[PDB]
Amino acid sequence: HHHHHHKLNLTCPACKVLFTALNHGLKKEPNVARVGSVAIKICKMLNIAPLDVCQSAVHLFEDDVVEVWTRSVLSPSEACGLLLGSSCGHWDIFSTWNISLPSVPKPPPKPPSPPAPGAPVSRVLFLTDLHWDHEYLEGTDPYCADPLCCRRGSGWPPNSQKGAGFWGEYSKCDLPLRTLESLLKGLGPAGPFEMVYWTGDIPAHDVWQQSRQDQLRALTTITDLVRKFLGPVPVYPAVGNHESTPVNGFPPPFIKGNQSSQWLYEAMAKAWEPWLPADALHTLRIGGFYALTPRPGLRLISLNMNFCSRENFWLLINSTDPAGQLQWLVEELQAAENRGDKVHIIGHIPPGHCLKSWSWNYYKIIARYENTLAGQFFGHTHVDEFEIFYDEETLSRPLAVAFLAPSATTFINLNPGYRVYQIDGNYPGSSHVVLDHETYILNLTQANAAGGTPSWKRLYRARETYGLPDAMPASWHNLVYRMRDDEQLFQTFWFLYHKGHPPSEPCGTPCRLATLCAQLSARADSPALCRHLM
Ligand SMILES: *[C@@H]1O[C@H](CO[C@@H]2O[C@@H](C)[C@@H](O)[C@@H](O)[C@@H]2O)[C@@H](O[C@@H]2O[C@H](CO)[C@@H](O[C@@H]3O[C@H](CO[C@H]4O[C@H](CO)[C@@H](O)[C@H](O)[C@@H]4O)[C@@H](O)[C@H](O[C@H]4O[C@H](CO)[C@@H](O)[C@H](O)[C@@H]4O)[C@@H]3O)[C@H](O)[C@H]2NC(C)=O)[C@H](O)[C@H]1NC(C)=O
Ligand SMILES: *[C@@H]1O[C@H](CO[C@@H]2O[C@@H](C)[C@@H](O)[C@@H](O)[C@@H]2O)[C@@H](O[C@@H]2O[C@H](CO)[C@@H](O[C@@H]3O[C@H](CO)[C@@H](O)[C@H](O)[C@@H]3O)[C@H](O)[C@H]2NC(C)=O)[C@H](O)[C@H]1NC(C)=O
Ligand SMILES: *[C@@H]1O[C@H](CO[C@@H]2O[C@@H](C)[C@@H](O)[C@@H](O)[C@@H]2O)[C@@H](O[C@@H]2O[C@H](CO)[C@@H](O)[C@H](O)[C@H]2NC(C)=O)[C@H](O)[C@H]1NC(C)=O
Ligand SMILES: *[C@@H]1O[C@H](CO[C@@H]2O[C@@H](C)[C@@H](O)[C@@H](O)[C@@H]2O)[C@@H](O[C@@H]2O[C@H](CO)[C@@H](O)[C@H](O)[C@H]2NC(C)=O)[C@H](O)[C@H]1NC(C)=O
Ligand SMILES: *[C@@H]1O[C@H](CO)[C@@H](O[C@@H]2O[C@H](CO)[C@@H](O)[C@H](O)[C@H]2NC(C)=O)[C@H](O)[C@H]1NC(C)=O
Ligand SMILES: [Zn+2]
Ligand SMILES: [Zn+2]
Ligand SMILES: [Zn+2]
Repeated sequence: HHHHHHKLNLTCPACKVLFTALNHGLKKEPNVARVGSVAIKICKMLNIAPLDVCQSAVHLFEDDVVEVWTRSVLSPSEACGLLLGSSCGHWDIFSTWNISLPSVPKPPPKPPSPPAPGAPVSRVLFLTDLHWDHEYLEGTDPYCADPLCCRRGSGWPPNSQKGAGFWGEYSKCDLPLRTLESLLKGLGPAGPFEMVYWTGDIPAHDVWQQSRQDQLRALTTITDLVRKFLGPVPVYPAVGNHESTPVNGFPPPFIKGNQSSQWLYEAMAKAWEPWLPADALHTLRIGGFYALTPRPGLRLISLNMNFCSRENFWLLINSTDPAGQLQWLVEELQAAENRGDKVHIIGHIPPGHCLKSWSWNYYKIIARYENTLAGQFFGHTHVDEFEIFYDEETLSRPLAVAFLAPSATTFINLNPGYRVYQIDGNYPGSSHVVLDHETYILNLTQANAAGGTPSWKRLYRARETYGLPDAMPASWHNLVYRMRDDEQLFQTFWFLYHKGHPPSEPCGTPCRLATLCAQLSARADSPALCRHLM
């Protein structure tokens, strides 16, 4: 219904035909091998790390990345839409998207009330980033050329240098199974616990040679070891980013067949059946997230933060609220608000590391349900730190805080560690909020020492060391700016940051202001949050 006397519509289908031809030529197996076998020769041409890795890294990524480009950019409706305009398609890739909040008016912000005298306190264990390395070996080179050392294939160290420790090593290494058994055995004094939050990243960083059997092997092995030492204590876990292979590869639910992540989510639903109820397992299989009620007046929500990860290449195809998760979260929160319940959110990748649009909608959801939210717990960063949320309009009022627990693994150059949270206990009228938290470590210098002992000691208690009236958002907000001025205090945070094993290089003024900026930045791509630091 368009009027012309010079236009040739020969260019619109010529585009569609031509890209449609590419895809058919890329799927051909004899062509895929051509794109792999050349890659080995290219890693020498681009001055890349050991080529032996390249012969493996590019192999696993190829089939999945290609499919994503054919389904995203080289999709006829997508590419031709970029060149010729709305006439021959639409360019949807990484388009901005929003979420709709319910029509329910937002209640006035009510600060939680301090716990009454004689109010019980519950202890919550927090395991994150275990990263079991089946191929960990003692005495092997910790400074190999591969991305991951201390394992079979990294060879032995030269000049009679000191090999890898028996319990781990300060380097780009992961943990042997024994060191995780030691962690779970020494939970006597740190307990008792009412429940455990377990935010994934079970398999090691040997991403280049991870079959699906090795990923399910790590799943059931550790899930069996954890259930063994926690007994009747329920463990509520979340999906990490090393759980699938290839790493970070989590195709949303709309993708079907062998290439979907059904192989993973359905194996989880079997390993985690003793912990999760029926309705929770349903959504677990589909998209790897779920919600449940661990105790009266509290709602637990486990998000699959892979559907926000830059590293998840499958999100090109459609990066709008993958799996409908944010829409589902809003429904869960809003329902809780009506019930008068509070909510705990657990995930792997902190919201500050997500895609800009995803993170901005999460940030606005938190603010809307500030009164309903009682805790946010995440991991991934392998480090002890936090992220403060502010009001969407002015970015001046702290209204929620997310705790990024440090990792059980040594990757990279850290002490093993775990984290126990003290929360307002199980009783009607409880705020369910975090009251304080404790961090335990395994000083490797001691354990690996001759005749050493594997003793898990408490590194510190949160309020005690930082002198905090409470674990509310306003107290961490104050702490950050306190460290902006007090150098000794920051060096304490810096020391605990790395679980008590700081780097050799001192952290100067530009390194400090950057690290504090991270604590205020729960919204990705938002420099205004650090206007007061620099
Ligand atoms: C890219 O993905 C976007 C994300 O949506 C997901 O992506 C696709 C691939 C599917 O996997 C889909 O299941 C995912 O949710 C996508 O934008 C989103 O599109 C969906 C629909 O495709 C919108 O979801 C909701 O649709 C329902 C329809 O009724 C449901 O009920 C029936 C009967 O029980 C069931 O059989 C189904 O579950 C049906 O889905 C709407 O009812 C719902 O309304 C919401 O909003 C109103 C506001 O008036 C609220 O009051 C309600 O409580 C609901 O919360 C949704 O419309 C979804 O809204 C939409 N996203 C946004 C942000 O709007 C996009 O289309 C994809 N793009 C491309 C090019 O493929
Ligand atoms: C320029 O040409 C393209 C290509 O379409 C084809 O090319 C012409 C030379 C003629 O031979 C056409 O008969 C022929 O379709 C046009 O794109 C095409 O648009 C139509 C509708 O806009 C698409 O058809 C739809 O198909 C669905 C599913 O069957 C139906 O439900 C719809 O009712 C509708 O029929 C067609 O798929 C699409 N072609 C491709 C390859 O995607 C384009 O519209 C044309 N330019 C103008 C200005 O008309
Ligand atoms: C996504 O949201 C942005 C901004 O948030 C919305 O708009 C604010 C102005 C305010 O009304 C908030 O409560 C909303 O949640 C949208 O910004 C719109 O931008 C258009 C043009 O881009 C502009 O003309 C309007 O001022 C804004 N609002 C409306 C209703 O159009 C943005 O359009 C939304 N969509 C996307 C894809 O980003
Ligand atoms: C389902 O897929 C797996 C994986 O193989 C394919 O190629 C991988 C490199 C991956 O990137 C995806 O493109 C594909 O799914 C198949 O298992 C592989 O093949 C055998 C299994 O017996 C084994 O030697 C390989 O190591 C497996 N690879 C991995 C990464 O686990 C499996 O056979 C496929 N299922 C069906 C029915 O074909
Ligand atoms: C971890 O253990 C090592 C070894 O026992 C401790 O290192 C000692 O620390 C102080 C100096 O800071 C002195 O006792 C010695 O000079 C250090 N010895 C060595 C070999 O480094 C270390 O302090 C412990 N750290 C923690 C957090 O437990
Ligand atoms: Zn005319
Ligand atoms: Zn990790
Ligand atoms: Zn991670």
